[PDB]
Amino acid sequence: HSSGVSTQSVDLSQIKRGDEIQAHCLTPAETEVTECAGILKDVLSKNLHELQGLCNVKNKMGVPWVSVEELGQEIITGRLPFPSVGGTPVNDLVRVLVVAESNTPEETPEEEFYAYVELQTELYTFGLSDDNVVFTSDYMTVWMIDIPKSYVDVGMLTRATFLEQWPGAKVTVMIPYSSTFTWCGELGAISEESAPQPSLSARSPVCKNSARYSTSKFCEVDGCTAETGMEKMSLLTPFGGPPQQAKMNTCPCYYKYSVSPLPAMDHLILADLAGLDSLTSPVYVMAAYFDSTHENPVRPSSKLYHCALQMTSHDGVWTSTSSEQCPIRLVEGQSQNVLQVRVAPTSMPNLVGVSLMLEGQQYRLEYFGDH
Amino acid sequence: HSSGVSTQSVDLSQIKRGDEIQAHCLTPAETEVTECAGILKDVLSKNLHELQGLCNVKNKMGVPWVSVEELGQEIITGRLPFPSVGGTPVNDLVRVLVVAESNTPEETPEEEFYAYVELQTELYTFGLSDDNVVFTSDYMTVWMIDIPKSYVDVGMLTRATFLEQWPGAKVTVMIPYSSTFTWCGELGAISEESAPQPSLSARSPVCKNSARYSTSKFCEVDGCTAETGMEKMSLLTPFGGPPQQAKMNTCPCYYKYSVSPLPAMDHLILADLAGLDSLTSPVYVMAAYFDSTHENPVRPSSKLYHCALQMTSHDGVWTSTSSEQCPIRLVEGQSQNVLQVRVAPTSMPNLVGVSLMLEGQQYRLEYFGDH
Repeated sequence: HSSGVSTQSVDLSQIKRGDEIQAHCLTPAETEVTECAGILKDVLSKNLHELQGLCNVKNKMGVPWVSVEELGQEIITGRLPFPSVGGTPVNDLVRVLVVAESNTPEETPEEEFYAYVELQTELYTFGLSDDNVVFTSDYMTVWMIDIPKSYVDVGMLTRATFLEQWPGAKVTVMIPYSSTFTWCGELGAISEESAPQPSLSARSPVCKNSARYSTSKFCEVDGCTAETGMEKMSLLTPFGGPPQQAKMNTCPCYYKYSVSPLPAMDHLILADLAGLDSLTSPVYVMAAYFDSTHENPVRPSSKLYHCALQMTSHDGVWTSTSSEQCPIRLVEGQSQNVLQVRVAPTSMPNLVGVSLMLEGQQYRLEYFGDH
Repeated sequence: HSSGVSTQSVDLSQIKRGDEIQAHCLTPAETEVTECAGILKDVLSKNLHELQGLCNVKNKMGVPWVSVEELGQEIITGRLPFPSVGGTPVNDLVRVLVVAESNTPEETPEEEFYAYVELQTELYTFGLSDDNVVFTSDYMTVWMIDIPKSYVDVGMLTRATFLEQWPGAKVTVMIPYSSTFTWCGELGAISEESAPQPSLSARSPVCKNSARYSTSKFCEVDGCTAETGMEKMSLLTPFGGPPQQAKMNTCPCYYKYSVSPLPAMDHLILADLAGLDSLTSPVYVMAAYFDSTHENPVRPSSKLYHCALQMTSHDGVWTSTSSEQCPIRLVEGQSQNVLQVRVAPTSMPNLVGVSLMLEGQQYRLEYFGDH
């Protein structure tokens, strides 16, 4: 309804000029709205909802209208459950596409569809203005902007200002984390008398107190020994949550921190998903990691990478996309009903986190921080 | 002693090859230790502690040895009270010099002086390896590395691993904030039994709950009126602190955030310091601010600027260096015993923070973040 998590396969072959949209509208290329605005003018004049096909994952919340009668404003604000850490504070940008739309009122309104969207971070507020517009129609406005990746993360508020509580109003922030993966955070306006309807999305700091894992000193008690197979799983899925159950493994925290020698293994299970037999849309798993390959020790590069693997159900059998740079693998567990996230113990030191995205649920596992 | 804050004037004239040091060891340039090591090999062999002369401010804490018997290590860690916000993802790099050292014993020890220093930030840990060495002696190693300024801020942990609890062991991180200001954070190892001894360095969120300064509705109850001079001072210096009392003004927060109009003022006082008569070293005040010259809407690059002013006393006459772009100004109060930090109302919107550093006291004032 007015909240949830949905997934889908994205084939730019079908999407009209999809390759171009992804390259000039969802990638920091031309610093002018011109190129992208050209591609959308043509494409969106044919299919107004074309962009939705570029969202591998859609995560939405129902947010109540907030009437600021004093200023005649109707506002919808919400903190998106960003799926993975944005990135290190380096000079690397993400091109975000913002879309504001609504249904066309039965009775022709007096007010024009004016909308202003802003993304604020403690230190700076990024405003989507006319100079950011790349497409505009009666009830849909699309803005484009480049923001340092580190800012697109928990801590960024999205505020949409309108002059009317337009029916079916929604604001979507299209966030590409990779060349082949775009995550769409959506704020769906709901009655101002309703309570917020957040999606089932969670953020879990797996290695809380990254000092306890500094040594093999506690392995035994935390159940992280060659005997336990280094598997101390805990349930992610809440109680009244969908049937599919996800679980995270704490032991990988040792292979990332532990200075003391540790048991060697072919692979580690970062997390697993059960219920694959009932899913109908692809499952997405995205990692955030640093690239081992050392470079200039004097001027170290600290760019955070993101790669998203996609497990799909073809004719009933679940198959995953594979990558060489991507430190994680998606393989089924004992049966088909179970999916596992794997990684070579040798990658943990450089792994920042993995995020699980599937119908009705999103889990952001972090192997850093203490909260 | 084991902790404290000290200040001093810096003249690259009195420092043997200071200009070359600053231009090659404290400025991102050649990405190879070669050029800097050459200078230090010559200069430091003559005066092992020459670098200390480049520190305009030195802030040190006493930190307890922490035994890692398991690995046969002796470690000291500490969260340096970085004086100001380091930068945004859009800032460039800063070339940092890290110094590890100890007293030279009269009796030759079994093992050689060994130290491994790393700077871990929230996500990435920068390790100072042999490839970062620019100078080495029996009991002192100096490393150099370029790091985006954004990382250099509270939340950067300094860890130094030794193999013995060497007497007089200390680690120093030299941080250039401008071409004429360098701040040195020091960790002095103390008894394994002792509690850490941080210096009197605070970080104060002047505008806690920045939204409350959104309009002028409450200016009057809040005690911020043109009639009262827009002054609402709160003591920064703690009860058992040095005689020189420092205070911060909250009223400037309105001028930074208020959407409502505010009374025109010739200037605003951000902070003041009493007791200049008893001071024996210069007083430094550094501002962090944004350039008030708009730019590309499609890619709003928010680059942070730093400018440090110096107030000194020459034969009973306190004079201050004046600066251009520097939005702040240092002037005396009613008496020469008081120093005030002034700013034009117009600059508040772009003012991120101002840091007061003097003998025994350092106050980092932040005009953003309710924390």
